[PDB]
Amino acid sequence: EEKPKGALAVILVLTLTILVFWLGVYAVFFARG
Amino acid sequence: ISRVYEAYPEKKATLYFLVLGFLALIVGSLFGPFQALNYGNVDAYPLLKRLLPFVQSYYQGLTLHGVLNAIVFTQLFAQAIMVYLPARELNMRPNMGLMWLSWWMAFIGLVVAALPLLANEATVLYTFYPPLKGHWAFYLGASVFVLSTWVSIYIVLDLWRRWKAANPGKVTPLVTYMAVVFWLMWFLASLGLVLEAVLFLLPWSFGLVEGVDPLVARTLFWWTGHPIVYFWLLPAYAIIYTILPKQAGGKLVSDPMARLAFLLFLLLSTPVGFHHQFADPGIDPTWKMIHSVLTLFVAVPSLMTAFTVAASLEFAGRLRGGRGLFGWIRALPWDNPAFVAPVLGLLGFIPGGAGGIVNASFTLDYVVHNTAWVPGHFHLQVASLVTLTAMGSLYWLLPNLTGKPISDAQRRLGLAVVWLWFLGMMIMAVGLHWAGLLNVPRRAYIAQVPDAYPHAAVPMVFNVLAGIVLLVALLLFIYGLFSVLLSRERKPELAEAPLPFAEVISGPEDRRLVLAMDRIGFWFAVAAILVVLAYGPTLVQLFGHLNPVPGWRLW
Amino acid sequence: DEHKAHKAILAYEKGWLAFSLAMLFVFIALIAYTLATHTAGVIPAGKLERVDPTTVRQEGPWADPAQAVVQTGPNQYTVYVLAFAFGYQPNPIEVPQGAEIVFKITSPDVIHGFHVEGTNINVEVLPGEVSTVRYTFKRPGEYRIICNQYCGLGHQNMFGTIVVKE
Ligand code: HAS
Ligand code: HEM
Ligand code: CUA
Ligand SMILES: [Cu+2]
Ligand SMILES: [Xe]
Ligand SMILES: [Xe]
Ligand SMILES: [Xe]
Repeated sequence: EEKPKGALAVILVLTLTILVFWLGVYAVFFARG
Repeated sequence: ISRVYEAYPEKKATLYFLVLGFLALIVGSLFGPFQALNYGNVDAYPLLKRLLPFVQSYYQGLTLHGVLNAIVFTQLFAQAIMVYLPARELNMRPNMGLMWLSWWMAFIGLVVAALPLLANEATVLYTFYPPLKGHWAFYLGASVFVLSTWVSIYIVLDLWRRWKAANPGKVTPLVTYMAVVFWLMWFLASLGLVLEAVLFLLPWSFGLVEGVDPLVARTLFWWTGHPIVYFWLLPAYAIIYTILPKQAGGKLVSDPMARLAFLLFLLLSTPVGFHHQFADPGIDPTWKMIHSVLTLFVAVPSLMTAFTVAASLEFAGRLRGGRGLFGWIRALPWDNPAFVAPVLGLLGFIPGGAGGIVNASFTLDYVVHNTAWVPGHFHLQVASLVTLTAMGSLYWLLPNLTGKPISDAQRRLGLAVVWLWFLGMMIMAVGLHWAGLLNVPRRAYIAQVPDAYPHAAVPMVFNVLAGIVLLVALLLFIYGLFSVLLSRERKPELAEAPLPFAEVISGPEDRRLVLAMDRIGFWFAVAAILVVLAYGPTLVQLFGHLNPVPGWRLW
Repeated sequence: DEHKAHKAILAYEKGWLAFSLAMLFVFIALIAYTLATHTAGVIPAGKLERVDPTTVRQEGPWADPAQAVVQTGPNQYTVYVLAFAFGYQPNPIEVPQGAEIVFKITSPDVIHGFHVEGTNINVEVLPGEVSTVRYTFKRPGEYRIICNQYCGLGHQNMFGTIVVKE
């Protein structure tokens, strides 16, 4: 049919989770640096 | 007494792998809850010591948890799935002599190693890091157990070569392609552990030598030690790409995307191991950086996959009357556990991935290394996705193998088991990732020092809750698996049913792409040069300066 | 439909891919950054430094715990620590603030971990090898060292201490 809008939604959720986790821990690294 | 065993004797062989596999999962998993509580600051062990008088310490439990679940269950599942599936797809028979040789090797190898483990002679954990020296029969047992896969590699190479011969110039079928680069990847990978075992562990525990170099021991270990998690993952991926879209009422939306994913796993799976050794001395920081980058690359296959499966599930969902941006999620068959189990597992796989990508970033590792975070990371990965997929697959594979149908009572029991296992695993993950941010070390009997980590107050509540939820789940699962394996209900016709393989949307651009990827001989050579380029420089330098140390028993 | 869906998907797929690499390369950059800063100090010494684990505590830098600390620069202090079956030497390690402490750690028996709560000091300690890490404590005080690698039956109980004097 058209643009896989729900696939996008899934990979978007994934991308945000990757960022919250990564930046999140990148934060703590310096906080312990 | 089954003809179905006689044109498909490969069915029986496959059942025995699975049975042995799920038994290991049950025995292993019993220690699960006790360990979850341990991390909840509750000491359950005198209770378990009373049920199981043979259990001597927390650490023997953990060794049994690790080995039977992550080494035994997963390897037996792989062997069943990555031999049988490529067999049913080519509609050929696996060399049956060899197949049964690999089952016995695995069965004898397990039994040989089971003894010292059960007799508390090898409380070394599934990583078995020297100098901690385990009984010789553990090392030999595992050796043979792992060597069983070498027969499987062969069997499936054979099957592939024989299909090549009968179809000159045709593109390897998808599942087979997956299985083929699967077992080749595993072969390249397996050399590390095999070298450690043949060079150090076996002679050592036979006494032939007195010392082992810990740094090379674990450097070689993590050579195999990482690809082995992909050796766990890919059998689940094979199922998700080529059987789940059908169970979801849609199609795999891209053949060559699925090929590319598995190709990249052959390529980047092995030369990354230093990501397990970020905290090790004597390995150059450059080489670590290199490997940290190759590890982010190894993440790409799972990023690609994340889209492809989602597309197919949304495709499946729309076909099912998928409404708007989220309507297709509700449109799926949430009444079928064969579908529910893997999809849920894929959810848990999202936090799972971010944790791993964190872990892989060299310097960020030092935050979490060896803390309760890592157990957080991998229960979302192996004990969720892989396990749930496997459990779920009971709902279709088991009928196809045995001809026993599945009752509605059972199909509903499964949905309970699956949802609980998922919820239990989620709850724990938060407990362990949390606890891990608070410095709670992993591989520790922390209930035995109740006052050490008071700052993990609330995560400990979660870890406790998870232990209860997962114990229930486990009991219900044992119940339901045995109910299916203990009924005499046999329709031999559903046993002769085809596997619910899913069809694939093909495009024009496929051909040339797919063709290039079917160049298996070339890609394998590239795979191997990478390993030499990634490991070679370091391995030579460590081998130049061997410093063996005597063994120790401290349990 | 379906064949339409194939082009759309494969398009959006290349997009996602390119965006993902781009995002990985951003992480590659930021890690490269920490490698260049003061905080890259917790990264273990690259060099092989072999020692005998059966003589570490009869002869050498780790013999006498009263020789453990040794000022080696204008603001640099080498601390020779010994992680052994169920404890650390010296206990406590006593160090100054705002000095660059160079830890040189080893084991006479099995593998242990050296995890300095509150810090990025997280190194594995291997019998027959010296694990060398640098770190400048800024916050003063009572740091507790935790063994985070299974070492035996009393592992859960192998703690140590750092006393960074104000
Ligand atoms: C099979 C099981 C495992 C998988 C999979 C796995 C993935 C990764 N791991 Fe790992 N791991 C590390 C790095 C990674 C990286 C970069 C990945 C990547 O492959 C992960 C990529 C995954 C993703 C990028 C997620 C993709 C998400 C998908 C595909 C789902 C989408 C959902 C959908 C589509 C469903 C939507 C559904 C609807 C209904 C809408 C590192 C460091 O770099 C350590 C060392 C920690 C330390 O310090 O000791 C480590 C530690 C471990 C250990 C402990 C070993 C030990 O005891 O010492 C185990 C057992 C393990 C297993 C596994 N690990 N890992
Ligand atoms: C019954 C459900 C389960 C629960 C409640 C559970 C819980 C836990 C916990 C809390 C730990 C940390 C223990 C420690 O570090 O000392 C652990 C370790 C581990 N578990 Fe599980 N788990 C379960 C099932 C599984 C499954 C299905 C697998 C693999 C398929 C698995 C593989 C592992 C591995 C590899 C470790 C680490 C062992 C080690 O560090 O040597 N577990 N488990
Ligand atoms: Cu030393 Cu655990
Ligand atoms: Cu890994
Ligand atoms: Xe084993
Ligand atoms: Xe082994
Ligand atoms: Xe592993």
